[PDB]
Amino acid sequence: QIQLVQSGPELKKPGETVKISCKASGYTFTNYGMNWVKQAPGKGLKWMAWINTYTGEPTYADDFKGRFAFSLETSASTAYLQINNLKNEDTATYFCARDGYYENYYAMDYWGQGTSVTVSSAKTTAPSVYPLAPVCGDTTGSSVTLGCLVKGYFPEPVTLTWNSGSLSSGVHTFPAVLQSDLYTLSSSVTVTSSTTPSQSITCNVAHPASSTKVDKKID
Amino acid sequence: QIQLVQSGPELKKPGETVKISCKASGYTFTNYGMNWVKQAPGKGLKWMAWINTYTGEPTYADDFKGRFAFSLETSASTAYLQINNLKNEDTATYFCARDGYYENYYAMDYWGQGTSVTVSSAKTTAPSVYPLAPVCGDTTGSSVTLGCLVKGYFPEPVTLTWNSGSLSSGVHTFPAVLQSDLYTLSSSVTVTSSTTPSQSITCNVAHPASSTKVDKKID
Amino acid sequence: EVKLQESGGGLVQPGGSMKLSCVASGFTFNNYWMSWVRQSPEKGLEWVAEIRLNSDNFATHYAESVKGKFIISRDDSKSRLYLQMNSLRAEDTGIYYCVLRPLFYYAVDYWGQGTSVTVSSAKTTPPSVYPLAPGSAAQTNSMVTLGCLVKGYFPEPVTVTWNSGSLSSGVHTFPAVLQSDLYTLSSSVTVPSTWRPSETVTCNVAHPASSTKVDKKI
Amino acid sequence: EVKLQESGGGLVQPGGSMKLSCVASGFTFNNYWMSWVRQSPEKGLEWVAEIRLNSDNFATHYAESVKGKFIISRDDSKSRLYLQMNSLRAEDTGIYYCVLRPLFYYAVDYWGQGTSVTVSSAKTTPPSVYPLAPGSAAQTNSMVTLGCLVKGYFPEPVTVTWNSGSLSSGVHTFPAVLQSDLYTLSSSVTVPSTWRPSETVTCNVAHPASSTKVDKKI
Amino acid sequence: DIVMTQSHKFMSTSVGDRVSITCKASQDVSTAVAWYQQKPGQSPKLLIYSASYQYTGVPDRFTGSGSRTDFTFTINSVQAEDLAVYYCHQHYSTPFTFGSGTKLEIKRADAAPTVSIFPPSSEQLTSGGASVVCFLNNFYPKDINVKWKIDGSERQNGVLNSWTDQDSKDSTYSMSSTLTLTKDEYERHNSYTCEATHKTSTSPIVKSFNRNEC
Amino acid sequence: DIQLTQSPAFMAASPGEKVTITCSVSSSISSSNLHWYQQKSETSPKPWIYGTSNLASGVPVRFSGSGSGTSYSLTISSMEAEDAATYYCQQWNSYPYTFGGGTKLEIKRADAAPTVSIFPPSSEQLTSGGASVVCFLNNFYPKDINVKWKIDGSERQNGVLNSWTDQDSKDSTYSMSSTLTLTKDEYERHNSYTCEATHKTSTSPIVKSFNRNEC
Amino acid sequence: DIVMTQSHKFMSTSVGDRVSITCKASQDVSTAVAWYQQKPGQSPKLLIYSASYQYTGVPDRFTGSGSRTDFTFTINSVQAEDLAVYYCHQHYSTPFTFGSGTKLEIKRADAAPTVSIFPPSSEQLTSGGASVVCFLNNFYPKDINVKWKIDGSERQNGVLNSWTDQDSKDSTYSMSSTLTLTKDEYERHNSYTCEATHKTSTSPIVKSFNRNEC
Amino acid sequence: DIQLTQSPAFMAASPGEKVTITCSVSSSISSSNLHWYQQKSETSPKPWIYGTSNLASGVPVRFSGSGSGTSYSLTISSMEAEDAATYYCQQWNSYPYTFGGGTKLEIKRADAAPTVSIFPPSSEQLTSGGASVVCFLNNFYPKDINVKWKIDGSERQNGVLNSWTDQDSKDSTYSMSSTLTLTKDEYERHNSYTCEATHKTSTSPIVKSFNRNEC
Repeated sequence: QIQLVQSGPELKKPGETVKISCKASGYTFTNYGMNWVKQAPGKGLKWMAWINTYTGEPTYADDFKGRFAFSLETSASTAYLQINNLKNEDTATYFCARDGYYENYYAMDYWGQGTSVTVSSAKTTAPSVYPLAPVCGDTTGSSVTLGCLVKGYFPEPVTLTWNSGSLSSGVHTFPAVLQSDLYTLSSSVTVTSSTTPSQSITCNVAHPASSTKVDKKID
Repeated sequence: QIQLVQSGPELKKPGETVKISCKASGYTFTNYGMNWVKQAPGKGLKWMAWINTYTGEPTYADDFKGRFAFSLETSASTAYLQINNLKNEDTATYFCARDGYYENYYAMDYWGQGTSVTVSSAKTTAPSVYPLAPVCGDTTGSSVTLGCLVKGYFPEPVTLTWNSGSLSSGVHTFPAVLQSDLYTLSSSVTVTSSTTPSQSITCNVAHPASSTKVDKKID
Repeated sequence: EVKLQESGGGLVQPGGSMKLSCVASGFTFNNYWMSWVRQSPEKGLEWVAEIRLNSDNFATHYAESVKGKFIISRDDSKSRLYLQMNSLRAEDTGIYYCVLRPLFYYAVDYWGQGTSVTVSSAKTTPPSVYPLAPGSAAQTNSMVTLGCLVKGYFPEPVTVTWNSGSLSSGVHTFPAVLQSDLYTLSSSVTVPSTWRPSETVTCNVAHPASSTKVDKKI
Repeated sequence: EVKLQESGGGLVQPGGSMKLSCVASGFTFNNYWMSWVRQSPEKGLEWVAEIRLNSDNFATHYAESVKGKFIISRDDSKSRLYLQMNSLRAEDTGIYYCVLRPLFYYAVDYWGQGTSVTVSSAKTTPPSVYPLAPGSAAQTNSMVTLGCLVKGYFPEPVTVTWNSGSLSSGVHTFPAVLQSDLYTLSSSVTVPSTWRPSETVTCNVAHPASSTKVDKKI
Repeated sequence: DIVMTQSHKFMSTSVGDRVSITCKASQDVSTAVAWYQQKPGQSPKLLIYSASYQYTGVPDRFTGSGSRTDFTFTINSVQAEDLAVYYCHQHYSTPFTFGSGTKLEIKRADAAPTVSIFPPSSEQLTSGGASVVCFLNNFYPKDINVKWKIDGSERQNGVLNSWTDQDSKDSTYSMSSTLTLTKDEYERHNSYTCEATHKTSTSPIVKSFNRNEC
Repeated sequence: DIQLTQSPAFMAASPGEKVTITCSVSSSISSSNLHWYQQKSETSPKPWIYGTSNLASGVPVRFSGSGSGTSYSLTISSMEAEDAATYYCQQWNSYPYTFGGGTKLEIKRADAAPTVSIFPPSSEQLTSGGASVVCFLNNFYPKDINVKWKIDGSERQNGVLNSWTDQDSKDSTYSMSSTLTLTKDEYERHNSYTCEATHKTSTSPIVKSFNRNEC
Repeated sequence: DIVMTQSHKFMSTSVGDRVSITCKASQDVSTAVAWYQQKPGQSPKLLIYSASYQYTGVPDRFTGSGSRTDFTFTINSVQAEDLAVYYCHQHYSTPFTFGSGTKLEIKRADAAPTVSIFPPSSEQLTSGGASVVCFLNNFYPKDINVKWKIDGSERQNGVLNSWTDQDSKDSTYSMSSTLTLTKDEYERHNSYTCEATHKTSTSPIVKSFNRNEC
Repeated sequence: DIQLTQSPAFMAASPGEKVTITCSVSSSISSSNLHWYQQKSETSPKPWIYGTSNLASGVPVRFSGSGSGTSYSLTISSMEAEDAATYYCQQWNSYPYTFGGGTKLEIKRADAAPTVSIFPPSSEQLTSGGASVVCFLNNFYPKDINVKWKIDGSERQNGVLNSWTDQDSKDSTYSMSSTLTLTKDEYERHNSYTCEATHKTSTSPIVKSFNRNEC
């Protein structure tokens, strides 16, 4: 019942400001502490700050005491990180972890999903979704493999589901790639050898630019 | 076996000096302390000083810290009181009492015989001893009573014994009296009613002026 | 925010029984720890027992000075703490304080004031309050000092004040001293230079074994 | 006059046994009292046992801290005192001193130096003696300071000296400190201004658990 | 500050085997050490708190040792799922220093990849682009030499590859390779080959097609 | 037991000096679990600094803590009135929660002569035939003072009950109390009651006296 | 200094009776109090040390009580021998203050005195003096009116009396009365009377003699 | 138990001032059974005054005791070097023979700047790969000093072992010791070793340093 839900992903131009929330639920926000951790892309987990949700008193790690405002809104059981004058390094996935007492010492028991703050001047530009059927190659023997290709989009978070819940099969969603400040990603689904092509497999594509293209693949 | 023996009596003119010893015996002089007490004639016991026979360190009562030197000669187990520039008040019987520990506290367990220091300019003058027989009074009925009279002597200590050890009978030695700086004393002995006069009763008189008159009484 | 009011101290026979409470006002934590600490010049400040309610858990703990003589309890529904100390000995005398802190890495603990606890065979003796007043003598510095003696009372707590707290400046309440199983002390006030001393300037003394007092002067 | 030499201190297992002696030289009293006193910052100076030979009498006495764990004995023919302490606990650690005084109203007592007594499960660890020496650095004041470190040894007694007592001026032996069940310390000497420091200036360290040392320098 | 240094950054170990991860503190931090595990994409979960006590939900597989300066985490028998970066974290003094992490690369038996070459979508070419993609699925070892060939020789520019980290269900890698031409460049060429050169076959897997109409 | 050693246990500082007191611990311990406390004259300990660096509250910014594992210290930018007290360092890491000794904090001042005051036994006291002579040696500095009782030019010390106070937090001075407790026999059989005091301010013992008006 | 004050200086008590002697200290001296007893002539012996413990040789008759400021000594049943001055002594602080003492005057039944008049010795008169003495032995009460009478009326000058303190074996007093004339004054007188006027006989005991030759 | 209360427990006196320390007792006791003792830096207690007024021996005449029943005091005509120490009052009257707390005796002086001295770990120590940096802050006054360790311009306190001394009996000064104890990894991976000290004599922290010549 206990879960920490954060803000959605954010794109911000350098110099700008951002505020990310991290709401509690299933438990009382004021009896346990909270940490903000950061993970630079590819890179590792770095501890930012810690905060007593009761007195609203934070302790920043030195590398974050400056243009970093860790606040909180107790009534609604949510914490907030404020970031001013964003910069190249400010791109990373930011995490809230609950501080718990266990056996004389503390540990961050319940972590939040993460948040992607991406700083760029490159304008948001909605993706094209192309269904990939294999037709005229009779790639029919053992099993069949279809694929989706989503080209040219920005920022990086896109949700690629197949028939919303076909994933039980061999879905392979490959990480995106950055060329000329655009993004490219593709998924592959391997379906029942000789048996499913008689039933529609659709490529579902959601992207926070209110774009939603569900491109079915015939053939 | 344990006894404290002092110096003999002393006569000293005012202004003079005196030293009185107090020897130990039957025990070790250095394991217990010592006090010097004083008793003015008729008057009461006054604490003078206390001394640790080991370090030779005395503590005088205020009224005696001045021309009073309380010393000691350990080898011979004797203490000494020194008195300089004698005066009227200096006449008294001086006592050494051993300090003993009993039940967490001290008390003067073994006292010495006493010492008479008499300060006067009046010359030592040896006594006349007169035997007192009752003759021509037939004081014979119940019992008989004879008497000795020692007249004109100085200082006050005289030893009046009867037949040296007849004392078991009713001896009455009356205290001396001081008239014109001379001394007078008398003893009475009551003997066997109708039975002893057939045996010699003698009056023995010793006085520290090397005088010794043993005056028998006939009749 | 949090407010800690404790009560229950007193004088008890050695081998006897004592029970101390502590009420946590506005203390709404579900996960915290409560401890009892004691103080006396025979040994300084020393920890005795701790109870802790971490989600599903009441884990109590004790030391040498109490293993088997004292026990911690915690049940109003959610406010009071209970130190049940019995089989009390002569060295258990001190003032006891409840200390508290919610389970946070960084946190300030809350402390109460404490209640004195005296363990003796000596019975309670009330204080004798004697008013002090000069005559001509104390015309020393330019101001006016007069006081109040407090004779051979027994259990140590006490509250000497003046005009019930009206004139609280220039006061000097001295520490209690002990002559033969009994305590004594004095307070001093130095009221304004001129000759307004001795009347309607009252010495109120409070001594918990049911003896309160308000005394007068020359 | 009187001279008191005691010996017998050491490290023993808790629950183990210890026996301390004390020889009274030139102490010819037939009636006196002998006591044992102990010291430790956990409790300061505290009396433990007393024997007293008052003509015909050997009356011993003890307190809380020892009733049944320690016992006093007194029989060479006439010189030595014996504290038999067994069933030793962790709080019996301290330095013990015999105090003496003949039965006189006024009298100075005699005290020995004492022997340390350490009660632990920790075994003996010898000291590691490291010589200290500057290079160019310590050319601060006009004189010459160089020292000697003394690493993690166990039982506390120790004797750091220089040239075996030759140069006993300008020395600073610091108190031992305790990091995890082990002690450490350093001594300092500030030999004459000029450049005669480091050779034939020896650091001798004595540690009773059979480890003596004489160390060199730069 | 207090440096937490992890002995080895990459760690390769076969299913059913044992691997112990060491982690050192610069200054004694006592047992206040926790191990978190991070699977790709998803967020990190607590595994071993207080340097020796397992957290709820975690299995008896996952263990920990540690005292003052030296700590360890041992998965007694690894599985296809235990793929991640395991980090240690001190929570004693102010700056809660973290260690670098340790990725586990499970060693396994070689596997040739299923290959699929896809011709550009109809909709795509009308818009102007002509992206041909090739999926080289479920292989092992990791390195694969993808190589295209258009109308004869190979094309080097226009391409952009992409990989997934070891698949958690069979410990296999997979990769996408996309070549992007413009509708123009595309209609000037008929034959296209996807060329997977790779370790488990001295001879390459070749998938191809040439402009047909279906 | 975890030994917390404070240093020094004894300190006198020029008003305004940057004071620093330390606290050494036997075994390493986490920074979040070392609190400090201030105990003025005769109140209750006030938590002063929690964590190892967080001032409790109403605690002026002049105060500050710092340390880790085995070493910790408490600094005060500039020493002042309200700072004179006793400071202890706790340990809420392992059981048994031991406290550390203490540091006594004396603040210096410019010398001050005492305000002696002599008082005769209360007529209401003499009811019981008990009479105790009271004397107050108020507002002085330093704490070094010798207090003599004289009855008819005689010095008495049997039955004299003295009690001191600590440094006042407003003006850093002291106060002493000396009570000659006696009976109406020993009392009513003497006249001159003197309260003499030898302090570092005059080479002329301050005397306060009164000649008895009894029964 | 610390004043030791004894309640009563003189104390009269009948044989077999009980008498308690009080003694007060000016400042608490705890039980460090001792009682000494002093018979006439001879030196004082220790009786009760530490305010409650009898000294060796002393009987169970002699007891003591006492604590801080108030002390007592009680001879449960007095005897003819217990005649003396009993002093108390503190031995706590420096000046060992002593109390004044307390003489015991044992009350007893009246007794007329045996009387003896002695004529001057032969040897004495040749030397010049003529001392006639009269012993009034074993009487009670103490006051006795001795009176001489020569050749008729009484002589007032020339006399010099002397007493003994209560006799320890029967609690009786005794006295000597000497008149001294010069051989001259003596041969001018023939009759001499010793006149003991005293309480236990409304009529006086008269011993006499007049110049005879024996 | 018989409570012996000493006052004060804490004292600083101008060299040459007439110092007086008291000792209050719970119940009255005989004067012959109250001894005093002097305990210098780290020796054994020397009986100082027996009886209540008798100097033990080699005890200068400057010293003297006085008291009775419940009150006692120890005076020193003029306070001096060899007098700085801790004084206790005993009680050999009733069992249990309790001792009284203590009086710490600080003697004042004219300020003195410290003689810092930095030392590199012994090559013979580094045998074991253990390296402890040593520093001596010698002959200073007052006892108030703040000692900082710096590695490459960084302040470290984990593993620093300080030890002080008492007032020297010849010149009343202090001495401190500070040891940075570390490993040949953490050690050999850094260069500048600094020993900084903030004392009341310069508003310029004294620094002693050395740049490592290791392996």
